[PDB]
Amino acid sequence: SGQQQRLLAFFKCCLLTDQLPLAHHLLVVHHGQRQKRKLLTLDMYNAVMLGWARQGAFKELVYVLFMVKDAGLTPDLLSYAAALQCMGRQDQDAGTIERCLEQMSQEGLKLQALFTAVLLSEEDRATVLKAVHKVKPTFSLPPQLPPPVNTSKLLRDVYAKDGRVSYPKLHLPLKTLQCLFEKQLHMELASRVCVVSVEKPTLPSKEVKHARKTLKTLRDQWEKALCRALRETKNRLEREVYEGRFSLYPFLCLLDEREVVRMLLQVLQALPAQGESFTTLARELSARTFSRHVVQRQRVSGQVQALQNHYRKYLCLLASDAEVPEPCLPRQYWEALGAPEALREQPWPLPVQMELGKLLAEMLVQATQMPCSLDKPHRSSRLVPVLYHVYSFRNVQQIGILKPHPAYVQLLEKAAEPTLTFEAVDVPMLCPPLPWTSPHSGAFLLSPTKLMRTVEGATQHQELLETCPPTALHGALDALTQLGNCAWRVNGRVLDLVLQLFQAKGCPQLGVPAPPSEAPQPPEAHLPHSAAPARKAELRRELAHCQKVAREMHSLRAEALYRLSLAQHLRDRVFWLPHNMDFRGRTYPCPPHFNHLGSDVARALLEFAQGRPLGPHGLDWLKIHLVNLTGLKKREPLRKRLAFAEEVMDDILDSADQPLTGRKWWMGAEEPWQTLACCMEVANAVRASDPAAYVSHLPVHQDGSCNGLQHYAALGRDSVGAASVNLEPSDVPQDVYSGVAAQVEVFRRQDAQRGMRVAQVLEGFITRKVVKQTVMTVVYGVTRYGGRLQIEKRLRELSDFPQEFVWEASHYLVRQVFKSLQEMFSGTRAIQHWLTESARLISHMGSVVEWVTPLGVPVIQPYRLDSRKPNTRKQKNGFPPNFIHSLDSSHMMLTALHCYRKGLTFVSVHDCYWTHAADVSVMNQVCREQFVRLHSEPILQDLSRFLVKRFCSEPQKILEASQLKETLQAVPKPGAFDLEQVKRSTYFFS
Amino acid sequence: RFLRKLLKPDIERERLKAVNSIISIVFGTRRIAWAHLDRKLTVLDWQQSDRWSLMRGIYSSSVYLEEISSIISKMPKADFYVLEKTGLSIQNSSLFPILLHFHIMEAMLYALLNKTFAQDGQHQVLSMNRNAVGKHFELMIGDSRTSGKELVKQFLFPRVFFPSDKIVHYRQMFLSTELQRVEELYDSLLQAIAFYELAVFD
Amino acid sequence: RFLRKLLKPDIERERLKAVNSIISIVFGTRRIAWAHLDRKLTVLDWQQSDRWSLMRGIYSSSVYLEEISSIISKMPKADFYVLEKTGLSIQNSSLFPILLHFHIMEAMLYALLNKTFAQDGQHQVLSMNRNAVGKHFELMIGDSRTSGKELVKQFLFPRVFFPSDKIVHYRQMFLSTELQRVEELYDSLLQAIAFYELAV
DNA sequence: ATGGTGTATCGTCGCCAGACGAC
RNA sequence: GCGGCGCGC
DNA sequence: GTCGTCTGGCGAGCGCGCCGTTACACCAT
Repeated sequence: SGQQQRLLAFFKCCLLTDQLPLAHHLLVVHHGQRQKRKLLTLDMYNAVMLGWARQGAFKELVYVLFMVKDAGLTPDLLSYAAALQCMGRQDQDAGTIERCLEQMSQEGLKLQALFTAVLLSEEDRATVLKAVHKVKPTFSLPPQLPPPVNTSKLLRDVYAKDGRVSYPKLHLPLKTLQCLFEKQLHMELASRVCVVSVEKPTLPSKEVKHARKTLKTLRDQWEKALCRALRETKNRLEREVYEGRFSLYPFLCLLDEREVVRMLLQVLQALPAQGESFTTLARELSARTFSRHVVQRQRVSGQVQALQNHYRKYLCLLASDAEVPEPCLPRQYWEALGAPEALREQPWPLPVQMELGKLLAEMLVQATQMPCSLDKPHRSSRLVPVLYHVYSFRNVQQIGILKPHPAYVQLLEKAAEPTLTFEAVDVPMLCPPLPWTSPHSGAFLLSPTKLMRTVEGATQHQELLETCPPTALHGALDALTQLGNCAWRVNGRVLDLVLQLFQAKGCPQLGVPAPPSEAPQPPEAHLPHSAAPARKAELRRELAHCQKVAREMHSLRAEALYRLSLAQHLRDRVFWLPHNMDFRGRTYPCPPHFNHLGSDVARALLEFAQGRPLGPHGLDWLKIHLVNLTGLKKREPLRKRLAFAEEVMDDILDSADQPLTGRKWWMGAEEPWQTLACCMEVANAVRASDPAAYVSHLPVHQDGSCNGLQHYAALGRDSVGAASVNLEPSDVPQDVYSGVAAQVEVFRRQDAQRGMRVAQVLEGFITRKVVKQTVMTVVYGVTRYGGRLQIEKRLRELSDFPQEFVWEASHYLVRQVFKSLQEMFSGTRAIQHWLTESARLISHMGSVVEWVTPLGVPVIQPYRLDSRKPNTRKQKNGFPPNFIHSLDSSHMMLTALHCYRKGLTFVSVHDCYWTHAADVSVMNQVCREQFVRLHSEPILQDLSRFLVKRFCSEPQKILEASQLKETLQAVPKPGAFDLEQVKRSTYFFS
Repeated sequence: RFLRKLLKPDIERERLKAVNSIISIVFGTRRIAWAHLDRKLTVLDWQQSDRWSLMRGIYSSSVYLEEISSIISKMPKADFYVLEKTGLSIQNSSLFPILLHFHIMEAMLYALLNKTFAQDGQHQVLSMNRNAVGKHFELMIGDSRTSGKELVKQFLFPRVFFPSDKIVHYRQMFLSTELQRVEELYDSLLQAIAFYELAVFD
Repeated sequence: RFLRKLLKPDIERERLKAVNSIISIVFGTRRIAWAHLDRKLTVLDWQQSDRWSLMRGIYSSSVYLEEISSIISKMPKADFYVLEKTGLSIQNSSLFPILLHFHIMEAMLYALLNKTFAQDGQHQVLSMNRNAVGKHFELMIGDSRTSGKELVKQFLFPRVFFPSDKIVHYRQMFLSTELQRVEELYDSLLQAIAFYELAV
């Protein structure tokens, strides 16, 4: 019932905001009426009972107990826990505590049921225990001191006590890290951070400062008016409740009035000039109010000080000058010492959320006024509202939006604010992140956090990760903690050049956008009389294109400005990137704007804060990484790459010394900015006195060719297939992209032997680049539609004839990849067909496909039709790519966990492993070892057994279950390829 | 000159000064609303219809005819029927289904409401521009017309008269529009008053 | 079930069996035409008019109502009324003005002709697909429909059954037509013959 | 310096979820 | 929420 | 009414970010 949910939310917010007599009066009014005593459940009664219990108030709690007795309900363990907690606060006679313990022992309730089944705070548990110790001083709880340890086959050596322990440590002392924690706490207590922009500053003239002054006085008047309106609304809502009616007064009293008016002013500042829909604004205001309440409760509850103390104790493990009695993983150290853990947030009902948002929006619209005329003449003293309701058209619907006054928009445009705004969760952390200990506790301080980013579902994903035993997630959580404990810093030398090109006519070929002043102007203007029938009609065609180009340029410059502003904020600071995962298991950083899963500019601006000496082989790996980023030699062995690096050393030194003045050899590569960064690093390393004693901060990358086909070739143990994906050792690396390109080219020549024009047009216009993305994403589940879109996008950047609808190139790519399957990758075709058929037959029986990774992470597919039926099309076309993604995520997590034990700094881009230049060989050995160890287990047999146990278990529909069992017990036979040879392959990851 | 832009069918001025009743109709993508006046600014009726089978993807004209006939069946008789006129054009290709729905409804209302058109040749259904109404009521900010819920609330709680027995239900109906805003219900009354001020009684 | 995929409204077959007279109407960009047939497949009437001022750059319901009223004034009463149902799509971003013209034409013709609909809810106007016309007579190539001037020359200049009184007028109309796509309006007669063949 | 008005590209395909026949 | 783009695998 | 075969409409690999939702054209005290 909606009214019951509203009343329960009212009472919970009352006990959150200490407005207990108000809730008591409303409860009494509802209990008195015979028609209102119904739809009242025990949750409201014992919520008010616990609120009375928290601060003395024995008489009121006894009266609430009397109401519960008169209502005809039966009290539960939570009510008795509340009763025992009040008695503790103020010491009371022994007989009363007992005259209650015996009553709880009667009627079936247990003495220890409240301690385990009922979730209460530490203070409440301590008060209840002190209330029981008055009667029974010998009562005690089991300690359960030893934590559980994962004992799976793949994760056995990670958690083994015996062995060599070489866990890495940070380069910063304890006091500096404590100051960084304080800075992060002060930043995150506010919900918003202001950053100086990178756009070239304009000198403030007279009218600019006049606009700024009138903005200041308008904002002061708006703040006063909003405060008065909030006070009047609060008084009206309190008077409404005193008449025994539900209102939003406790929800409006969640925060201080200053915080609410600041939030309203900030959302007024960010409101678009054209406008935004009223419902979206209401939802945003309600969500911001809830988040701010969650953050600012922890100041007055006292959790901030406890978190500070436990953080200061925990950072002795990561400090350079501090030591621990026994080295251990960060999550295990945080699990000890009695550190607190975040509790799951209880979301509000949707109706009260929407009503609070609409109330705040109406307050903002009514309370804000401005003078009608911006001019100095103040005739007639006319005051008009700033925001109006406009019933406009959005999508193919009619929506009521909120629109500002054009005078306000002109005033905001005239006074150019040089400050951008960001959310505290959208910026990198200024202190080391919290260890991941649960799906709902980790990463950011003092803020709700979700382990999984899946917006769709989110109630079945979070149910499978909280039902499984806690050990099964451990190898994931540590892998998410290890990726979070990587200290980052900003390379300022690259940043100077990037901002130099940004604050000028930009260079779009290097990846920096251009200002709107260089938008393509129309060739000419219109005329009154058209000279030709073709005239006066193509002007719109060649002008709307220019407008679209200008809009795209504006969007690109906006995103570049945001990224560079956030990068310039963190120029002289060390920051950390907390990580989450999706439902498949793929890992992503939490800050979206500035991270290493980005373009060339974003990756070149990021460096390791901690550095290591190059050693005997660091410089060679740096040069091989530079050649790899250059892209000139991808089909050559490593020794020829090193020789090429030796040959072009003059260009490297010239690019490092003169990036934008002399020769520009770094321009002309696939990643010019990372190439320039590597050139500077190599130039510094060579010119040092000892090239092996040079400390390098530059990450070196090792990548697989096609990590989807690399897994398909190994689940089927396919012999000739594994040769093409470098699973078999060879002196020369094998490129699958060039072989597909060659096959499509020769069959295009064969088709052009016959009479076709599209084949003859595509003579010499097909290369590795046009097919690389498509071939890479075939194993990821692309269709011919998406493949054609990708090929059209790639062919719209050449000198191709205007026949850009190439439906033949995608057909040839799919067809001759399938022919390559028929020749050498037959296991891939067999396994993909088997997986698709199994997913289809599971979907037809009204079920969603669920499985478990070999690391123990449960995965469920959330695609459902608009309880609801599964979407069979999305359910059966996504199972093999999701399985491959789970497998490669498991491989990456295993590699990270086994590289941490050897003192390596490991960070992961999908399929790409980045580490220090002195640790490349160790990481390669660990990667090959974990790939052989992952595939030495019967993955397909275990999957079939799980799908025969989970699905195909009910005998109600025997006819479908029979075919399900025969298809599920039809695993393809493996080939004759030997897996151990992967340990001796040099180009498996390169 | 002003009446040419205000009113498109261009009915001669003598017929606009002898009216005894008027029905104002505003329809949207989800609902329709209409209001009745009897030359004394007295609201005889004020209704809206919300439940529709239209604008769901299928532009079948049979359900259009059935729905329009069911709406007209409840409409009483009057001297003239004023219909709203949106500013949408054929250039905006993104909003074409809305324009198609509006044009089909306007054509069917013109055909069905003009019961005795063929025998006399006189028009009984009028099209009024909403921008002119917004300019008349000072509801125009920039090039966009703003809502008039507060002005209708000022009316309900000289300019317009409400029958004594018919007030409270109307007020309750207004109290049914607090959670979700029905702009057509206010726009119908606003257009009726704009017609009685700009063309009649001028 | 075949008629459900050819006729848009869910009309009953028992009413289509007991028919006496049909009007078939086809409208285009510039002109309209219609034909009156009886149950004996006799061509009582066939008339085309091109006095439209509807589509001159401005769209207005008043001029549409005036022109449609004038046209429907010169039409005899018949049992059933049918008109073309060309299946253009909203998804295509072109040919919007002709689609809007077609929908406004269908709307006012549906309301204006379905007399006594308020008293009794019976649909006296129907729509039938152009593809059914192009497939039953088999004069249409794939994904198109070719002209049928040769077919109406085959009938004139037994299924059509032209009357003896007005045969000279029809012959004069056929002979004097050499442009303006008269066969694109004789698709009305073709559609009416197809309706008699399919619905009976 | 502004407001006055103005209106005729798609090109695939396969497959599964609602729709109508038999009981 | 829709459309136009861009980046990563 | 109910449920088994058939056909016609649906939608296109995920993850992240930005912007926009409403042609500009001719003219003169």
